[PDB]
Amino acid sequence: EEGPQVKIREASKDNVDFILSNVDLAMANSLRRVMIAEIPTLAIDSVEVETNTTVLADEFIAHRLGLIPLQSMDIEQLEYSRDCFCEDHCDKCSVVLTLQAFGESESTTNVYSKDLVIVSNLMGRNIGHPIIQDKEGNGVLICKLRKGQELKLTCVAKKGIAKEHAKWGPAAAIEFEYDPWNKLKHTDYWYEQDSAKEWPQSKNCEYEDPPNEGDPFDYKAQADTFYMNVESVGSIPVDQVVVRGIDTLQKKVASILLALTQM
Amino acid sequence: GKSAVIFVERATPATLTELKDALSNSILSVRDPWSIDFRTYRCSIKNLPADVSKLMYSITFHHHGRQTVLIKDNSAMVTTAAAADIPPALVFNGSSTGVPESIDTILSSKLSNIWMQRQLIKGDAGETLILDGLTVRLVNLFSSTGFKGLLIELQADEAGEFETKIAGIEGHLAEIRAKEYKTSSDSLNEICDLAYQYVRALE
Amino acid sequence: MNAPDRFELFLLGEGESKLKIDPDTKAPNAVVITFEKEDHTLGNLIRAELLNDRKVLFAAYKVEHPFFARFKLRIQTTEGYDPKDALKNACNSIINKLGALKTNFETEWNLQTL
Amino acid sequence: KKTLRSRISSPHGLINLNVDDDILIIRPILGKVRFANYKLLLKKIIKDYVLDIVPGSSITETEVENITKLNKEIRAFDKLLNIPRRELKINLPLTEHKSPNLSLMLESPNYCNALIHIKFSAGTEANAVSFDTTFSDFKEVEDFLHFIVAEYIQQ
Amino acid sequence: VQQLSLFGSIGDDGYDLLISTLTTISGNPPLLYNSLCTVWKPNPSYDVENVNSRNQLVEPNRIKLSKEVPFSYLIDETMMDKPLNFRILKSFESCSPWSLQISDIPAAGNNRSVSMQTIAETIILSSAGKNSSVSSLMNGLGYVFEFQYLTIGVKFFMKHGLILELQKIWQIEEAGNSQITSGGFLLKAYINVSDIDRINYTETALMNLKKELQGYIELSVPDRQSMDSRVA
Amino acid sequence: ATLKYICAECSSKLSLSRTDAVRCKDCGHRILLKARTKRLVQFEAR
Ligand SMILES: [Zn+2]
Ligand SMILES: [Zn+2]
Repeated sequence: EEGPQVKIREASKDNVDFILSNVDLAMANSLRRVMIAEIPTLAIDSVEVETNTTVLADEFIAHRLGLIPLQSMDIEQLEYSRDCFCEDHCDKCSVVLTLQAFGESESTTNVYSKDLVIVSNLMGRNIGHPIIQDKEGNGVLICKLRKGQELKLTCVAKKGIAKEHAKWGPAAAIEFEYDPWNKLKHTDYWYEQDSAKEWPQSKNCEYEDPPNEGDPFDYKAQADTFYMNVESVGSIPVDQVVVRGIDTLQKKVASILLALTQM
Repeated sequence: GKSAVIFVERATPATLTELKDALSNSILSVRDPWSIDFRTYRCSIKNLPADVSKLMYSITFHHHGRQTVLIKDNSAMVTTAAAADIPPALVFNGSSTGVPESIDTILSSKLSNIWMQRQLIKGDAGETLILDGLTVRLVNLFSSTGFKGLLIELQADEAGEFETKIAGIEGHLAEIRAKEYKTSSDSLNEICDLAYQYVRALE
Repeated sequence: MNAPDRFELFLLGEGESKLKIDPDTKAPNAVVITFEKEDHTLGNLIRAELLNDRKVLFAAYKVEHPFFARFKLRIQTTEGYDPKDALKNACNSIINKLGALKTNFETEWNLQTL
Repeated sequence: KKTLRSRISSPHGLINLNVDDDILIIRPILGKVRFANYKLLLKKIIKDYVLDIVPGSSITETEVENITKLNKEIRAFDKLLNIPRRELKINLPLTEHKSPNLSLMLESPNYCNALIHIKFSAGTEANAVSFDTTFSDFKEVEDFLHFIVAEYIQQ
Repeated sequence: VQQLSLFGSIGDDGYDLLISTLTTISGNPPLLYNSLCTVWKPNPSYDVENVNSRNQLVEPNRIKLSKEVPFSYLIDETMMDKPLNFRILKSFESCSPWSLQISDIPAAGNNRSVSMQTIAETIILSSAGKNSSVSSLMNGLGYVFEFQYLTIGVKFFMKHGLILELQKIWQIEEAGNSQITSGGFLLKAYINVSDIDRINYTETALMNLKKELQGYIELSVPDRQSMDSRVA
Repeated sequence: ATLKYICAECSSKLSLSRTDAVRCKDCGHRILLKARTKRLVQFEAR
């Protein structure tokens, strides 16, 4: 087609395995960094506690509520409250979640991310839905109550990035490898007898030609072709972790061009 | 005189130029750049009589007098921090010290307990495009949170044909794929309506 | 307690430009751009692209201390060429490269049935 | 009167004056003569290019805090200190379909040179024209008068 | 703005002598002038905390609105046809432009050679809308009318920006205007300063004027507390 | 409405004032708690 090229190896709701060729390592990495840190997500940010009869602390629970993944598909049409014009929050900038739970049962009563209810007007946008990947359809286990154990609270979810808090991290681990045969001599293999026998062969070795000993060292050789795997948490779909990552980095660069323009 | 303010919510720093070119074949000349500050204050009074806003807007025009118009509950107050704009009689009888400052400085330093600055939008290095009987000003508005949008100021001495002029500019916006924008040409003394229009288009 | 606010990493300070371009004294046709509320994510990316420019003689960036999200980038170009222009072109090249990357990923993704 | 006024009103302090700004006694005065010359040539040009060409035509020239007691005294000499200007209106015969009107204004903004302002409109709302012009050179006023009388005024 | 000043006074009978003295000393005869001041305070019905958004203490203060009025509004019929000069003082839709001022209590210091007061001022040029009266606008800011006074006097322009005002003050109420200065005139000498130098220079100018009138009329530094408009 | 103090064991609300007797109604136990403020507390979820 044009410049750098992609070749997807495997896909799911949760994973994207692909090959990125005709790219600078610096670019591959900068994208990898952005996916981890700069993609916006919606996550619980304020927790007003009306009642808590639980064995857990108000803030212990509060902390967990932030780590619960929320639907951030249409996150782009929500404003950062900081940029919003209200007094604290509103609809244009937040999602209000409610949680009322009580131990009616003699048996232990469980509190799940499913038990969260949206109270704010969604403006008909795909946002704030607790992500349920759970087979039984419960989502994240927030708490356990016994008998008169009541938990009544209110959550304000806000747009944010992983730089502010890791709760707004839409990506789990991002796998990243290049040159499975150390052709580039980018690592000096620690060994005891044989580095080839001692160090396990990469999966990606199959997608590259072995060096063949009867050849001189390619110094001219440079790093292109990157075997990556992007894992999603739920907030954004796997593809959009890649796309939005590409786009964020693009926007980030545009700001610099624009800054120079104003100067 | 007449005026209208168009605020392009959905846009990027580039949108300005895109619209700038859709007029390339309508332009005539380009005067000096302009500037503008748009402040939002929130009242801290807690007994505030029902239906009295808690919001007050401050629109500062740069070299439109270094003047600042305060707008609250559909009412406006025009102020100036320019010693050169002081009515001569007020300097003579001592009503004025001859050395004024901005109403915003006063608000933040002497009345800060009653009024708190919530937001500050600034538009620098704006452009003054001169067309046929219609002056069109363009500037990129920025907040403390990066780009905030594009602002179009439409001023026309020609009291007559105007509704057409505004519709025309809105059309060139359709061309550059600038959808989901707000336009105001409302009214409440030129400087006052202009200031009001910014409020309607941004609030 | 002595902990700085987390937004300080990305949100520009009161009266603090993203870029501050200062000229290098020690070398002709060399400049030093300080990038506020930025990290390696952008620094190493730009530096590597300026390296691809033939008319660029020197390019390097450094995050002088990790408590602060800012980096100094030094650009030296051949006489006649402007370092601000060099930075402008590398910035552009990056965008155009990313634009193709997105297009190529999108096309390839749409082909998958999972 | 001016220095005193400059001291009374503004300064709370002392005067500020410029020779260039404050220069004019004699230089402002000489302009009076040069303008008279300029006005003479202008009327000659008008006779040649216009009056002689169109028969009925003729030309008519026309005049273009409380310190107030002071400002009134100074205002009285505005006659002597004004940048010299006269308007020469050219009377043209009325065509029964439309009435063309032409006038020129002569002025000396820096006191020693001349600007010539020509306005022409002969409206027939189908044919309606308007010219608003400024010339620093009598050579070009002859050429523009000629152009005007040719197309629009002549039969 | 920093206003450095000194005050004094004289009884009605000292008028002519003082006018004659200031005319010779300054070189110019007096200039008649007036001003109406309306003072406003935070609405007592409304109540707000006295702190910043940064949670910093803010002291409530009065706002002073001042303008002029055409002299004809101060001359009745008995006053009619009387030289409109310094001698007259003896026989005693939208909003208009106004000067809006908030001042601070003068600078502290024992043995101050002059009074030094900081003044925050802005100018109101006009208004529009529903409630465009200056009164409504003040209310919109959360303030209410408290009191107002008229001042009539003569002023003298002197060197280095020094100004001298000989004034009479009348408080205004429907119940009637009462002359705060009944008996004589309030004398004020001052200079408005927008660097330490110009401040020490200005002090000197005032000190030389004080020195030049010593023996005849005394000019001194008024009590700080008497120049404090804070509400309490 | 209003529960000034709660019981430690039986968890029955008490609502008593100054010099009322520091004890529970039914069970003996002089323990007794305080019951949360009605001035709802908000926490950052970080
Ligand atoms: Zn909001
Ligand atoms: Zn009990």
